[PDB]
Amino acid sequence: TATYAQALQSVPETQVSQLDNGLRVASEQSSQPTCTVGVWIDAGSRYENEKNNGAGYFVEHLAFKGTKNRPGSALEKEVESMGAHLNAYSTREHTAYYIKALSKDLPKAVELLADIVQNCSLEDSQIEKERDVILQELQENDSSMRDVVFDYLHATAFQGTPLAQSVEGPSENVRKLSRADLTEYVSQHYKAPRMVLAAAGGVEHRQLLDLAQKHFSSLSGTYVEDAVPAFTPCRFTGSEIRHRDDALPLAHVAIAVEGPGWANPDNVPLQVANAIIGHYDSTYGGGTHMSSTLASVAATRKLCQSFQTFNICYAETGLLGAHFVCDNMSIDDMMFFLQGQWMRLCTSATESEVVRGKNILRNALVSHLDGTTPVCEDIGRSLLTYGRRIPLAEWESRIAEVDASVVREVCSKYFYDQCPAVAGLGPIEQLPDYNRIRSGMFWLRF
Amino acid sequence: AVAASSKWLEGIRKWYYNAAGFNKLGLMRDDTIYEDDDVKEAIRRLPENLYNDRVFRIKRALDLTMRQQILPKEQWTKYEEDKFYLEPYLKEVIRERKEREEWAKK
Amino acid sequence: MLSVASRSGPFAPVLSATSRGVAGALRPLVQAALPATSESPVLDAKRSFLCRESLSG
Amino acid sequence: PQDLEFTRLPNGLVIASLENYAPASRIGLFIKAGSRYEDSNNLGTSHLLRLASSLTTKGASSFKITRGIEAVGGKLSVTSTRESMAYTVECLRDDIEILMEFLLNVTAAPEFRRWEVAALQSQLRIDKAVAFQNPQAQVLENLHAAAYRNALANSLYCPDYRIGKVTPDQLHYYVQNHFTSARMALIGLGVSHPVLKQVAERFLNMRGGLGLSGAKAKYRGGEIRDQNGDSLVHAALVAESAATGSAEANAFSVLQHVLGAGPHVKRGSNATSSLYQAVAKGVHQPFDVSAFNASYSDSGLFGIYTISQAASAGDVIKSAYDQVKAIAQGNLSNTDVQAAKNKLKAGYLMSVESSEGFLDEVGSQALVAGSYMQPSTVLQQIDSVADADVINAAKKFVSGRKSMAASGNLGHTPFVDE
Amino acid sequence: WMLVADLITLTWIGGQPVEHPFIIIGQLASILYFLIILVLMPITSIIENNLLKW
Amino acid sequence: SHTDIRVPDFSDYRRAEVLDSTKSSKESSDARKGFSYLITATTTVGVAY
Amino acid sequence: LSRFLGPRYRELARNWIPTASMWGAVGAVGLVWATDWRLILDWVPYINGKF
Repeated sequence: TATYAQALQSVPETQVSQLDNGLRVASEQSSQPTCTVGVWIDAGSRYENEKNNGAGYFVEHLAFKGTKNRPGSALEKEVESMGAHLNAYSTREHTAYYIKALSKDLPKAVELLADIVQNCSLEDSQIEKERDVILQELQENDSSMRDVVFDYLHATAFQGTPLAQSVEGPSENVRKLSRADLTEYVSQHYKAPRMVLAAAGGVEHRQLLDLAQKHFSSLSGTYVEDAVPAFTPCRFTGSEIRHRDDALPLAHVAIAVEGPGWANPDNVPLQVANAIIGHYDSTYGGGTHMSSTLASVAATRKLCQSFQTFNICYAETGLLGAHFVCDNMSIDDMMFFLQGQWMRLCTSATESEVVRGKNILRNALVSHLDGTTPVCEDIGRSLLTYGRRIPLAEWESRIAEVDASVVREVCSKYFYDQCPAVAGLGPIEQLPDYNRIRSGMFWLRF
Repeated sequence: AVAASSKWLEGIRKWYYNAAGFNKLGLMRDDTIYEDDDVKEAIRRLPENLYNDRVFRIKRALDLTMRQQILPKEQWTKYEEDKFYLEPYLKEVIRERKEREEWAKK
Repeated sequence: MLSVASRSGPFAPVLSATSRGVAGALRPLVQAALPATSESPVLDAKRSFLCRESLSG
Repeated sequence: PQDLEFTRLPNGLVIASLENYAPASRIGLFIKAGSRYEDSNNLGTSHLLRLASSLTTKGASSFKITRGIEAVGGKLSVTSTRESMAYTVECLRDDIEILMEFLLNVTAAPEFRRWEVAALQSQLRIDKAVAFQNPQAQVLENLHAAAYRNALANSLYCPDYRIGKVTPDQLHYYVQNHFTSARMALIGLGVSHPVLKQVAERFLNMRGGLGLSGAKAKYRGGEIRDQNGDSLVHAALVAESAATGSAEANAFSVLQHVLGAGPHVKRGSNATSSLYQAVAKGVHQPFDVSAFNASYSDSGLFGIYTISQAASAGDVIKSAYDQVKAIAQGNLSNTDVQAAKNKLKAGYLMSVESSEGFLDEVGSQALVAGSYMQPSTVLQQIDSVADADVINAAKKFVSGRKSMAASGNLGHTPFVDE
Repeated sequence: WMLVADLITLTWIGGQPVEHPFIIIGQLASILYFLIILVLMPITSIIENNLLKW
Repeated sequence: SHTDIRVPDFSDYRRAEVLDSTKSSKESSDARKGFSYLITATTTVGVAY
Repeated sequence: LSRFLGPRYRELARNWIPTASMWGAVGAVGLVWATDWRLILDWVPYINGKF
């Protein structure tokens, strides 16, 4: 028999090394026949100005379509012949490319990843064919209402700054991104100190290091062009966006206050907090009995289809709030009950609510580390945010300290008389006025 | 809990039944209960043959009191034939309220 | 012997208690978004959009 | 270590535990039940059973099941198919003994009360309309109805005339005849072996036998057409192939990966798909084609699956049928079989990485065969498939009686005799 | 009707001189007005519930 | 497309040092939510009529 | 009864009480400026009440 305490002393540690190019190399080994391997880069849309906001998403399209040594679809044939997968993603802060494979084609897989990020062609005949694929998936993106309403919340909460713009860019930039402006993006944001070579599954750290020395040595670990840009921070604003369209069947509303950044230690009590509000969907099984109060109310009166809370962190700032979907005659009661729950945690927060919210938070982070692909992305981006991978023992000793007085104190700091940012997508005539919204941020009794 | 003079508490339970006069309007004891929020949930959970039997017994008694009339002494509800049709359904509604209340004290 | 989900394309549907009900083993006919314009289904009974990607811990 | 322990009890119950040293646990209960085992009078009883997991049972009310599980951060979930059902609970390691006594109340002593079943009948209409916003969901229910006369043609979702009419007496009868001891498998992933044994001796008291079985599935070669207002045509064309657990079943699995059965590169051209390259010669419009393969205990369906524009649905199905004809008359290279054995072996090992993919696979093997085989045994059987078996599987498709199902604007879709 | 026949007794006493008999009746009936509403009524409603088997 | 909209210019209406677009509104927070407000604090003295 | 007492309402009474007192001392000192209570205008001598 074991314990939850003992089993946290048995997760194998992340061995970090570093080449003379500055490239960090991290790993974890737990005896499996399959292994994930990728590169995590500190680039994104928050490192772009208004000339090339589309440029980071355009480069991710051309990454699997031809290299200097494997041209065209010869890269496709080689990944397919050994049973391997080849994924990617892109946000405002990060950019990844990775591979699932068997843990004996790791020498071939690492050579594939090193060739991708160094020697892409970006040829003129492929980017003109790639412009049409992006312009049409922008039109498919307008039909996803959750993607459009969360893009409204970033354009209104961070209005004057680079954290307002979106990953895909405006369609006028998608139409005009050159070949010259794509290679000058690679030189400035795909440098060796910004990349992290991570791996999980059955892998040796020592074998991964020599494979990194053999393949990643031609990178320049230098300050050419003398462009070390001063990271300037981004401020929050209370304001509103309302898009009225009565022909849509349901309405989407998202609201948030400013939150803490990545390294801030306030994030752990602010996730015990948002786990006390929670989430709901109309396909859930046990509504009207749920522990959450906003979820037990919205099931009994049929007020919404779904709601969710979020905590979106960055380097220096954050977003902290909620999103819900309802019909046109229910917006005003959903805003009344949600805002009265934020204020009941600034005061009045119980020691029983915090214990359940701490149990929910531990269960959420070990369930997210199941399989070699989510462990490999918790390795690759913890080394770009915290500078180290926080183990699962350091996470649990920070959850053990939080109590109701810390929760009451930290919620009053971020919520009690702040201006929120609000976004809405029609039919939204019953979305209340911003004066009546801002006045919902204070109590009446205490 | 008597066992020798239980002859005595049975005469007083019969006497109060006939001193009360809901049987003379042809009603059963569970018809005359005051509906608070627990009783309004127990009525909603009845099988439909029992619900329809109760709506007619009440309507016939509101009509008998509009004219100051009583049923003849052959249609009076007897003492040992009053079916407590609502008491099993109501003991479960109360027990589910006292469980959501002991859970809010935790 | 092996499963439906290994070498076969039938369905599984799932119902939760605290998460959003789903239903598929083959369903996603991928490689149909590089040929353009297959649009996400408009909902009148809202369903998961990220299928609980929030609360990652 | 301790790769799996495996016990078969005297009442045919299969227990199988693996002791990892992970902080989280997972427990499954896998039953032989599913749409297959319902006749023409109680259609949709299995969809209602799937939705009724957090109702009142004999040992915990509907308040204590929802509150007791959310208190420790746990989950409760049900997954079913045409041939099985699976109940799965999960929490952290020290919390696992309380979410295990709830699971044995949901599935072994439920109480179907009238007003709760009656309030639940509106959830059938919500769940069916959520699932049917994908066009693949109803084209595949139609296709099983066009391919069988009974016992595998029943849908996973309740029919529309029948919503509001599933009674508490029908739910009591499905569980009393199909949730029995010799059709079940209890699989644990962070638990020890002798405690899962002492859990399972708390439903021995009855339902210790075999239960109402399912009538054998008779092949009907039919065709169901469904005109509506969707933008694209979804079409499927199959034939009868092979049951699971046979020598011919592995060859249809290899033939599936020769033809092309899904993607490997994000935004790729599927360069090692012989189906996709044959269609895309003459078709220049947006499409998608795949190889379909389903496998059950006594039959299976193999064929193709297209998605296309409505004026091109005849060119796409005809091109994707000549290519299967080219294989059955001998045109089969040797490296194409070897590149397809890799995708079938690699995809089997990536499917067993997670704690849910592993527990899935152990539950299917305990119901179908009654044993556990290591993934080294499975990898050898794939490499024993010869080139004379990939050809004798495309011959059984080309000369077999077909079935079809379609949806969309069907003005240019061929008929199954044309 | 013991409560109605006690507000009649308090109306006859209320227009008498403050003498010997009109004060032992004035205070034994100002007590009984409060003993009926506050104490004797809620206890007799409980004996009625117990004889109807609730 | 939805990615073609920006919130327009609000520089003619902000507070004087919240034209600062390159800070994080920290040193400029809970320090400018009240100039039309302590108006209402000495109105408490004035509504006493 | 047993509807009313427990570890819930009296810890809702814990942050009540300051509210009660400043709902009570509001009623105490607020009554004296409306109805000309001359027996409490003496206690703070700084406020010239009537000329």
